[PDB]
Amino acid sequence: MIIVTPRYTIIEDGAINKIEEILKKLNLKNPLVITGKNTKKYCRFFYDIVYYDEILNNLELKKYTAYDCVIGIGGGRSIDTGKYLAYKLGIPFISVPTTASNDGIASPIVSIRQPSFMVDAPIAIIADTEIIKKSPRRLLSAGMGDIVSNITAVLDWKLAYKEKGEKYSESSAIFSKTIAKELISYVLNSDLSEYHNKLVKALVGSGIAIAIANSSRPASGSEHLFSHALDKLKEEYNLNINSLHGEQCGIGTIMMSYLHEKENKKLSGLHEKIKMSLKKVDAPTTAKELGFDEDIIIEALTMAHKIRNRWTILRDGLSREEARKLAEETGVI
Amino acid sequence: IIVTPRYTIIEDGAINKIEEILKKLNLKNPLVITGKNTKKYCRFFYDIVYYDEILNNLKKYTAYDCVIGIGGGRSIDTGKYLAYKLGIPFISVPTTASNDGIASPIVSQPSFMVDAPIAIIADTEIIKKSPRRLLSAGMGDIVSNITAVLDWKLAYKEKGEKYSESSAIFSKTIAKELISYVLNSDLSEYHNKLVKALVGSGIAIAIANSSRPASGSEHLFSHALDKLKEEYNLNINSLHGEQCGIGTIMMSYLHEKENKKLSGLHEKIKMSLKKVDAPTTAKELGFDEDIIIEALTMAHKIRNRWTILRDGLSREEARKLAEETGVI
Ligand SMILES: [Mg+2]
Ligand SMILES: [Mg+2]
Ligand SMILES: [Zn+2]
Ligand SMILES: [Zn+2]
Repeated sequence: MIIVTPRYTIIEDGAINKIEEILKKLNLKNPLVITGKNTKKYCRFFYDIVYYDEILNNLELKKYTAYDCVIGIGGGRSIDTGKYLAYKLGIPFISVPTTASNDGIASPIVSIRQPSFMVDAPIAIIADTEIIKKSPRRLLSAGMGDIVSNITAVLDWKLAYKEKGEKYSESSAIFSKTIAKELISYVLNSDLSEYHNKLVKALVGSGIAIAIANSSRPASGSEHLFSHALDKLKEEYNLNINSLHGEQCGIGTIMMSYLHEKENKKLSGLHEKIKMSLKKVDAPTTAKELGFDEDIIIEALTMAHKIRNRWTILRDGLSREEARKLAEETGVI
Repeated sequence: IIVTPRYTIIEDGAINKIEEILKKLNLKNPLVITGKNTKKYCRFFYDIVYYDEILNNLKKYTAYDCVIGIGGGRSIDTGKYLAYKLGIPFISVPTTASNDGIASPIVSQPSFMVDAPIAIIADTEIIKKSPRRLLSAGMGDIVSNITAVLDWKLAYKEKGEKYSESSAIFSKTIAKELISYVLNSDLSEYHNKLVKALVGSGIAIAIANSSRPASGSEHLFSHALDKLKEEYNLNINSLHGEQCGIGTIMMSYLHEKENKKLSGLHEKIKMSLKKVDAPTTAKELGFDEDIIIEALTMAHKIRNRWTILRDGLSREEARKLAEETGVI
């Protein structure tokens, strides 16, 4: 085991004011800040600020030598780009999310050049829930899709263990699955007044599970494959759909869950529960809401397995009619 | 705010990676706290101080940027304490695996919470060679997560204490896997799995910001025993894990009574302790039966922490439990 986790995690109103404090604790003196256009107001303690596009337009090294860490502030592009650059410079990364739409906040995954790959987990995570609470509702709702997908990811991971002898950690699996279960239970039973707070905790916890298992397995399975497949097709058919990753994964979760349910009667009804919790926080549950033609969903399901060399309930592949059947049995079309 | 380790290593040869890790953390001048037996592993230029020099008696330490604790539990705990005092990071390098102080943010009475070690470097080649007794006693520290978790739930339910189901389950599952391993294998990898378990259990504490997932009524029972050793001036050399394992057998029984769902649990725990040659009875432990009984009776008062013991155990109830469970 060689495991990298965060050193400091903060999740509270006002958190953004503690960046200084944390840098001091970590004995970090000169951070490079990676951020975006409309987050410059949260950056007013620092001096070296770079926008993520500068980096993304040339992903290649000896002009950053003076910096001892990187601080990513803002949305997902900001955090992912900052994480990437820290990895490249071999220095620690500090995650300061202003949104909470996915688990890149705390995870050691970089999703700049899909496929994703594994780097070090951020050394600190500073999640100001006063700021995150005011992020676009749509991004918060999409966070739900990212969390519920731990369920199918864990089911796929067990399946891969059983059927293919893949490395599996029961205690990471259960942690990741339970994080999502608690979040689902909260959205189904509360007034949702603390959702943002609990979403962030879930996203973060889910990040830790990944670090702890040294794999994205506890957080990503066939539902994510389905999502990547959708993305390919948006590009390949030049669609203009503004669809978010977590929205897509949530819907992938509904469906993949149903495939598991067929094989494992003990899980029957799980997909309806996931469906419910997504509805309850305003997250899409069908292609129409998501914005797609039915044929794209079907095609995406049929080509999900090929996306990555990762065993899942999809197995050797779905047929176009198994696909349709699933999508319609499932309410997605 | 949650403080966890940054780097955790569990492998054969791990001790050789101390420099590699210090460099990754940009630390340059560690003070090493250790014991006489463990100098053999202190193959480096760093200043070395023995834990008793500290325990018998601030500005001699200003030039150090971290503390590295190498050895047994006194070493790790004394090193953790001093790091906290100097406001510098602590690196845990255990040579034995008798308890979860290896990776926890706990200093130990009453124990208190500091930062979790910034790194944990557990060399399983070294740990494999530790005295059998100490490894067996690790089992007692792990199985006690089961009752700790049960007490936590209970306190949540009955007293609306702050509870994290995902932390609870993580801790409980760690112990379940370790129990399952010792009941079903040849134990050839026990030391390896015990260490992973002790470390995981440490992370659970850091993550919940509480010892709850790792420590409950069974630890109360242990602390009570300890008080009585001191208070009666007994010369018993009984280890913390050994005491907690026995506490776990008994406390699990209390939970079983109330929850038929848990039927058989205490015998499972007893079995797993037997399987690694850990004590399950007072006589193996070293004690008179009255000490056990008195310790049960006064366990709840030890700290303000609701458990299955609730308001307290009566002397008859205590005896009855201790004998129903084979401990006396
Ligand atoms: Mg996920
Ligand atoms: Mg324990
Ligand atoms: Zn995702
Ligand atoms: Zn303990």
